[PDB]
Amino acid sequence: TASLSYALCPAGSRYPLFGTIILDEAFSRSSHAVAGRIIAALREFGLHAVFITPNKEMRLLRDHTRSAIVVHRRGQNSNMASLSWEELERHYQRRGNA
Amino acid sequence: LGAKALLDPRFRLEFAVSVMDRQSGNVIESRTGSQGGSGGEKEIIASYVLTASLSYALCPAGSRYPLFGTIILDEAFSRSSHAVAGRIIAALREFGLHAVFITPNKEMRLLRDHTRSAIVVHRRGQNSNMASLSWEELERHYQRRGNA
Amino acid sequence: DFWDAFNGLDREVLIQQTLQLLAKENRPVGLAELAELLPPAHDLETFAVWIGMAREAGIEVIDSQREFAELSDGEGRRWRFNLPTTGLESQALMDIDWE
Amino acid sequence: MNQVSGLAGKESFILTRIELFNWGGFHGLHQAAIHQDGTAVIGPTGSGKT
Amino acid sequence: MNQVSGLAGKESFILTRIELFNWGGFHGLHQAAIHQDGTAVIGPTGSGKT
Ligand SMILES: Nc1ncnc2c1ncn2[C@@H]1O[C@H](COP(=O)(O)OP(=O)(O)O)[C@@H](O)[C@H]1O
Ligand SMILES: Nc1ncnc2c1ncn2[C@@H]1O[C@H](COP(=O)(O)OP(=O)(O)O)[C@@H](O)[C@H]1O
Ligand SMILES: [Mg+2]
Repeated sequence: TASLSYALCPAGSRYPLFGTIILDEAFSRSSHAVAGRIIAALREFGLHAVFITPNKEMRLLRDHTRSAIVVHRRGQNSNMASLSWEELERHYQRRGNA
Repeated sequence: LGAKALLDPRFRLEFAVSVMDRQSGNVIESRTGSQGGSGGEKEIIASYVLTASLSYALCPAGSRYPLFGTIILDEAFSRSSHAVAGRIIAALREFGLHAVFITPNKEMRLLRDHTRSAIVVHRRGQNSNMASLSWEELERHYQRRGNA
Repeated sequence: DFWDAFNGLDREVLIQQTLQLLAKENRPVGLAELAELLPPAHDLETFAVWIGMAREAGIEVIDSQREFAELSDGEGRRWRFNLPTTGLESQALMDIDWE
Repeated sequence: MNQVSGLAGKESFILTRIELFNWGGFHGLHQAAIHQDGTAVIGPTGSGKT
Repeated sequence: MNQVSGLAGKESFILTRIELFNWGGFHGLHQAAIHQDGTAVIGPTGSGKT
């Protein structure tokens, strides 16, 4: 991340012109103690981070991102929808009636 | 390999994992390996096939129970969803092995359902230790004369 | 599974609540006592967290000594937890800076 | 947290949208929204995240 | 699934206890029991479980 942050800064500029950094399998081996430091360093270097997780450490994502893309499989076709954390919380509350 | 494929029984046949439809019996995936796959899906393929091969190796011919039964799984389910790890544990149970899972506090609610003890490990400074825990179910009655 | 994970434990909240309880009681408190006074909805992970804080501050745990507890779920199921013997102290936990 | 988030959108380009069509298992058109402050993509194993 | 463990420990041997001394970061004697019906080892990063 540090190397990329340097690389994407145009000569004579302190902030990278391109800011989006992906992380597939973002935290597959890191407990919260390490993932928090990862997040802090990632944000420190000026990048905006897009994370992917297969339903792991859900609480951590809620604490450092504002929207989530919920993708589900159905046969041979996959659907994608974009929601905010609060809309998803309301959806869960609707399931809270059960 | 030229002479192996003539004098060695193990090289007289070529193996391939396959997926069968439960109802019709038509094969869908003649998986010869794990090239492609999503990961996690890769994990379940690997775990299923390796547990099968382990049961083969550890079992004398004609024995349903391997005389050694324990298996270890480091970073178990590190990239598999709850639904996939559940079926992985189901396959492990069907083969009859006793599973020792390791995880960095991930998928805790899943192990909760399929284990009955835990060994916490913690580090401070240049030292580390462990401690033991266990749990069980009071099946006698959820609530007497209630809904259960 | 999606909503089970979405309903996951919030570690820092438990850190703070345990600190407040230790401030209130201001005495050695066992793990079973913490379970009774702070009934967890994620029992096993909360116990793991509790032993983690205990070891982080240097508060040792007597593994060979056993204490017990009782808990329940939302569906009426009940479980009896076998635990080690240890006692938390507010001062040591506060002296440690948490992450 | 938003105090640090002021950097995003101000200094650098930030990802905000992705549009697919018949790519993988995504039959027909699709689209996903990315918040300037950070997004998390979630779903069951093997569904289309990658 | 869990109750099928009754065959384990009867038809086969299974691990039930481990012991360490001056191994890795584990200074001095240490002990950990393993339950018949399966177990899980849990801790933070670099704890020592591997
Ligand atoms: N090009 C492909 N090669 C192999 N499998 C594919 C391919 N495209 C789609 N698949 C199927 O669609 C999914 C693609 O993998 P994906 O779900 O994106 O990985 P991940 O779960 O790690 O994000 C898988 O479920 C896979 O079965
Ligand atoms: N041979 C080694 N080489 C480098 N570091 C080591 C070695 N042995 C132990 N360590 C240290 O001791 C620990 C060994 O790894 P470990 O704690 O078991 O990983 P994890 O907890 O993620 O399973 C690490 O904290 C590591 O820093
Ligand atoms: Mg993927």
